[PDB]
Amino acid sequence: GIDHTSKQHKRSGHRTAPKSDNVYLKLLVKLYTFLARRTDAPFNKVVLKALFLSKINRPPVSVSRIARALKQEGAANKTVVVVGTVTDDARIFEFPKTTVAALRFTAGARAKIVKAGGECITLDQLAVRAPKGQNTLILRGPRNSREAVRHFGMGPHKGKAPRILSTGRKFERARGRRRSKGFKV
Amino acid sequence: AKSKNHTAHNQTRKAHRNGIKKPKTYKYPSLKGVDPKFRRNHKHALHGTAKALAAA
Amino acid sequence: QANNFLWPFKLSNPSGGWGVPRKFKHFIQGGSFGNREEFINKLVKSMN
Amino acid sequence: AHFKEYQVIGRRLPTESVPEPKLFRMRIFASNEVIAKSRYWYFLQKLHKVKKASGEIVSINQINEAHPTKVKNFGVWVRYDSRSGTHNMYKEIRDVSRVAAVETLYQDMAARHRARFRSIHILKVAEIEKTADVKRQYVKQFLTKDLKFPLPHRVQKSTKTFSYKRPSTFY
Amino acid sequence: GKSHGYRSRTRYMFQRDFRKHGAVHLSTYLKVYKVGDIVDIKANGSIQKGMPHKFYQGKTGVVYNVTKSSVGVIINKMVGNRYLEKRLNLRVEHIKHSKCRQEFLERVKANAAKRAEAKAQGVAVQLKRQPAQPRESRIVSTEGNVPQTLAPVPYETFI
RNA sequence: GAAAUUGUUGAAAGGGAAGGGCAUUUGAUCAGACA
RNA sequence: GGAAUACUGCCAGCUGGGACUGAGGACUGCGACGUAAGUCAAGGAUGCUGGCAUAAUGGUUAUAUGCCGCCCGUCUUGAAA
RNA sequence: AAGCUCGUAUCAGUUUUAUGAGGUAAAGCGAAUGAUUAGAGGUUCCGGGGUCUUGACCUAUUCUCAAACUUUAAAUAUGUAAGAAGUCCUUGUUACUUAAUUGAACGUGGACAUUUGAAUGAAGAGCUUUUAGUGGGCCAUUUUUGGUAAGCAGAACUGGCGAUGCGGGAUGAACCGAACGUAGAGUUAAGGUGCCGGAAUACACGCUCAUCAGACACCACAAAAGGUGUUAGUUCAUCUAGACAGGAAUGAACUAGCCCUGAAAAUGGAUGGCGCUCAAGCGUGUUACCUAUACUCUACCGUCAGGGUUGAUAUGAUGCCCUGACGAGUAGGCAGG
RNA sequence: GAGAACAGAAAUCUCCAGUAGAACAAAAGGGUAAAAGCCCCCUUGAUUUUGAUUUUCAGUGUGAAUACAAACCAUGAAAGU
Ligand SMILES: [Cl-]
Ligand SMILES: [Cl-]
Ligand SMILES: [Mg+2]
Ligand SMILES: [Mg+2]
Ligand SMILES: [Mg+2]
Ligand SMILES: [Mg+2]
Ligand SMILES: [Mg+2]
Ligand SMILES: [Mg+2]
Ligand SMILES: [Mg+2]
Ligand SMILES: [Mg+2]
Ligand SMILES: [Mg+2]
Ligand SMILES: [Mg+2]
Ligand SMILES: [Mg+2]
Ligand SMILES: [Mg+2]
Ligand SMILES: [Mg+2]
Ligand SMILES: [Mg+2]
Ligand SMILES: [Mg+2]
Ligand SMILES: [Mg+2]
Ligand SMILES: [Mg+2]
Ligand SMILES: [Mg+2]
Ligand SMILES: [Mg+2]
Ligand SMILES: [Mg+2]
Ligand SMILES: [Mg+2]
Ligand SMILES: [Mg+2]
Ligand SMILES: [Mg+2]
Repeated sequence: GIDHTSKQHKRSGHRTAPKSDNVYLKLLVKLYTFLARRTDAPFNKVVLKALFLSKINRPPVSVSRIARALKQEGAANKTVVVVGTVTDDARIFEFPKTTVAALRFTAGARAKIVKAGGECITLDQLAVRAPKGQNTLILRGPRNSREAVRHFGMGPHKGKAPRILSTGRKFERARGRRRSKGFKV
Repeated sequence: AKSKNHTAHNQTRKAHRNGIKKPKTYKYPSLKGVDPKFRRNHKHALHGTAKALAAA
Repeated sequence: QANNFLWPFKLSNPSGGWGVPRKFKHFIQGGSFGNREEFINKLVKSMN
Repeated sequence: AHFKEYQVIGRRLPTESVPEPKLFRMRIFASNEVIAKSRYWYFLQKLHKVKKASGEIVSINQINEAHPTKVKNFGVWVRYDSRSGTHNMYKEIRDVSRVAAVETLYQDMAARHRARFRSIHILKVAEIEKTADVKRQYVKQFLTKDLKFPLPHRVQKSTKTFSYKRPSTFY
Repeated sequence: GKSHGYRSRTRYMFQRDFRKHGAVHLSTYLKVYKVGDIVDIKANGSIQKGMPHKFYQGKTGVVYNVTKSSVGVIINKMVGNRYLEKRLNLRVEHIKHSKCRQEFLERVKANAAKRAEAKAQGVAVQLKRQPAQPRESRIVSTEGNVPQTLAPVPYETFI
C-alpha cells in the first residue's frame, strides 16, 4: 500500500497533436516537431503548441491589428507570425510594407498586403527563412471577445449576459431587475 | 416516519478534496467603499501627475 | 540539498523479526515505536 | 527482561539566576539504558519540580555486582498498587546478585498478587549482613548447619516417541 | 423555536473586564490609523455603535478606509471550501494596533545594519533566523556539588 | 431439422444433494519440432 | 597489583553448504590486474556431457485425493435469508 | 471529461518563532449572587413568653454545593506576520486636509539580490467551461443530551462500513493486521505452535484441586456479603526473666491473590471440537518457530510521465526505442475494441 | 443608621454611610454614575436623494443593523452630537 499524495495515472491535460485530420496540417506539425527537438529555440516550441489549438483558441487577426503592432518602436522590419487566419479590415486606410506568415489568408487580406508591397508566406516558407525565428513577431487575436464568453459566470451582482432567445420589453426586465418590482439583482 | 435532522459528518473531507484556497492577492485592489471625498480628489491628483510626466 | 536528493529508502521487514510479540506499543513499554536511540542501528541493518 | 542496575545522575538546566544546579542520583533496575533514563524522570517528577524538558541527564553508568559468586540474603522493601488501594511490603530473597534478586521479586509479585511491572516501586534493596536478622521462615530454613535434602521422584526426558521399558524415578 | 439573533451567545464575550468598567481612556482616541495598517478586532461592550459581529472577535485584518470616527477593515472569512473577503466598518474603540508585525519591522532594520557593517570586510552575513539547536558538550564539576541519592517513598495516608 | 425433453448402446462415478476454484496422480485422447 | 573472560559495537577479514532467477542481444560506459602487449567476476550465462526423439514432456477431458467454495437477480444502513 | 495560460514561479488538513482572541476542564465560597450544617461573642424606646428563654439581624469562625453562579483559569482547537507588491534617501501632483509645503494618497530618480530574511515538503502552478450520480445512511473510540435501561432516540471531532476482497477474532458489513495487475523467491503483521492444524508435549519463577474449576480485547454477563480452603502481606501484644495446648514460638485485629459459597428455566450441547490438572489453566519473563493479495528483489501485461530518433537504398514518425513511477472499487463519467 | 408636634414598622424635614445592592415600556443577557438614571429648557434628524457594508446566506430575497457622500435642519458658549 502507498499513501498517495496526488491522483494516479493522470493525463497531462494538454494537447500533443491536432484534433484535425488535415493531411497538410500534419505535415507542418512534423516539420516543427523536428525543429523544436534540434534547435533549442523558444520560438519553435511556441509555434508547435499553437498548431494544436482548436478554432476558438485561434481567433482571427486582422490587418489593422498587424499594422498597429508594426508601429512599436523598433518593430517596423520584423516578420509578423500568425498561427491562424488573417482577415481584412477596411477601417484602416494605410498599410505598411511588411511580410506576414500565416496559416490562412482571406481573399481581401491577401490583396491588401500585396498591393502595399508586402508578401504573404506559409509557415514552411517561414521555417526556411528563419529556422530559429529570427526577427519574428507573434500576434494573437482576442479570445474573450467571443459571444459565448459573455454568458459565463452568470449570477447575482455579476453583470453577465443572460442566456435568452428573444430580447425586448417583456423579456427578463421585470421583478429581479428593478426596485419597483420586488428588488434589483 | 422520522429521519435524521442534521450532521456535519464527512463535510470537512469534502471541503479538502479541492478546497481551502487562499484568496488571490492583487496589486491595485478595488476601491469599493472608499470615502467618496477622498476618491474625488484622488482622481484629480492622478490627472495632474499624468500631464507632468507626459509633458516632461 | 544532499538529503532531499536521496530518494526515500525502501527497506524490507527485519530478517530476524522485530524481537517483540506486539509492535504497536512504545519501545519503553516493550513495543516497537518511538525513540530507541542507538538501538535503531541493529533494527535498520536487519531491515537492510 | 534480564535486569541491569544503572546509576543515573541528572540536574536542572542551568540559568543565569542559578548556575550549577544540584546533582541528583538514583539506582534504577532496567533491561537497557533507554528504559533506565525514562524511569529516572518518572521518579524525579515525584520528588522535585522538574521534568525532562526542563533538565538534562549528566551521566548513566552500569553498576556491576561486587562479588557475583557469593550467596547473599537480601531484604527488599516495595510499594505496589492493588486493584483497590496502595500497600507497602517487605520481602526477603536469597540470590548471588542484586539484579538476580530483583528479577525474582518481580516474578513473585506477579505470581502471588497479580501486580504488573507498572504497579511496583522498588523502595530499597539491602543485603542482610548477619544471621538472626532474617525474619522470614522460608528463607531461614536454608541457613541451618549442614543442610542436606534429596530430590525424590526424578522424571527423565525422552527424545523418542516410544520407549521399550517401564521407566524408573529413582535418584 | 431556535434563536439566532445578531448578538446571540455573546453573554461573556462582550462583558467588560473585572474592575475595568466605565469610560474608555483617551489613548484609544489619540491613535492614528492609516490604510495598510494591521489591526486586530476586540469589541468593547460599553460602545454599542460601530460594534463588530461576534465572528470577527479575535480576528486580524488590514485597514482599507479611514473615516471620521471609524476605519474600514478587510477580513478573509472561510465559507464552504474557499475564502471570501469581508469589509467591516468599525469604530476605533473596538480595534487596536497589532504587534504581530511591529516586532517584524525591527528585524528588517537590524538586517540592514548588520549587512552594512559586514559589507566592507565580511562575507556570509547570515541574516536568517534558525530554530533552537541541540546543546553542545559540557563538563559538570562535582566540586561542592556531590550528587545526592534519592529513593522512592512509601505510601502514606496523612488524611 | 437446433434446444428443452426421451430411448438404446458405450465409458465413468455415487455411505443424508449435485455443481465450482487451485494443484497433482490415474485412464482416455491429441497437436507441434524432428534439418 | 597484573591479566583473562563475559556483554555491546566495528572490519573497504577469510571461508563452507542450500534455494530461486538468466531479463538483454555487434561495438560504445565506469573500473580492476598489468613495464608492455593484453586479460578480467567491469553497462543481465556461459562451458562441458548424457538419455530420448515419442505420447516421454506437455495440452485437453473424465475421475480420485488435500484444502477451500451458501442462489442468482433486485430494493436496502444491512440478503444464503 | 474537455482542455487553456505558464514552467517552479508559489503553495501546504504540518512544525517553529513573534504577537492576538476564548471562559470549557479544573478551581473558589473565613471573594460577589444563590443554596447550606453547627456553635460562639455582641445588639432593642423596634418580635414574643416570662422578669428572663426562644427568634431576628451584627461581628469573628465552621461543614457542604451550582447546566441556565463567579475573582482566577488550562490542555486540545483557532486569527495574523516571517520582505522585491520590501526597506531607505531626495522631491513631483491635487479641487482633499492643515494656522502653515502641514498631512494624506499616488508617482519621478538614486541605493540595497536570491543564508532575499525560520523548518519540512512540493508525479508542477494558476485558471475556465460543461455535465453524471447523490440529497433514506449506518458503525467504532473519545466528548455529550433525553430516558431505569435498550442491538433506544438525538448531536460534536476523527476513522471506517456502505462501495472491499485478503490474513486473524471457530462463526459475523463495521474489531485487529493490511488494502488487490499476472507470477517466482525471501521476510513479516495481527494471531498462533498437545491433536484436529502449518509451528517448541520449549525454557524459567510462582499460584490454583472446583460432588457445576478455568482458559485471551470488541464478545456473547454476574453483584453485595462471607470461608482457621490455601498463599503472601500490614499493625499490635506475649515469649531467652519457659508463653500458647494438655520446651519453641504463639495470640489478636486487618489487607488482597487464586479457589469455594452466594449462583433457579424450559429439544440435547458446546473455552470452536477432542481433551487437558508441577496443564494443553492463571500471572509474568526469555528465545526459537509457523504464515497475508502487506514489505524487499526479479520477470511479464497495461496505464501515466519525462526523453531519444526523417538521411537515403525496405514497408507502419498515429512508427521504432530509452528511462522512472504506478495498478482496490458500487452509483456514475470517459476511452480503446 | 442617627434625629424633628400630632406621626405609629411605612406621610414630611435634616445629616451621615452608601461600586449601584436602584433605575433604564417589555423576556432574558450585556451596558451605563459630574450617566445611558432623575429633574428642567429648547426642539422634530422618526427629514431629502441614491449607492457601499454586516448578520441569516446560495454569499439570492426579506427583516434588522453599521460607516460615509451630497443637501436641508435641531441643539449647545463650543468641541461636538
Ligand atoms: Cl453520517
Ligand atoms: Cl477434494
Ligand atoms: Mg435526509
Ligand atoms: Mg527464519
Ligand atoms: Mg506479533
Ligand atoms: Mg440605535
Ligand atoms: Mg425433414
Ligand atoms: Mg437434445
Ligand atoms: Mg504429464
Ligand atoms: Mg476436489
Ligand atoms: Mg477433502
Ligand atoms: Mg467450507
Ligand atoms: Mg428495512
Ligand atoms: Mg441477494
Ligand atoms: Mg458558555
Ligand atoms: Mg466543574
Ligand atoms: Mg430517495
Ligand atoms: Mg432508528
Ligand atoms: Mg445503497
Ligand atoms: Mg469468538
Ligand atoms: Mg503440526
Ligand atoms: Mg504462561
Ligand atoms: Mg505479498
Ligand atoms: Mg496496488
Ligand atoms: Mg481499477
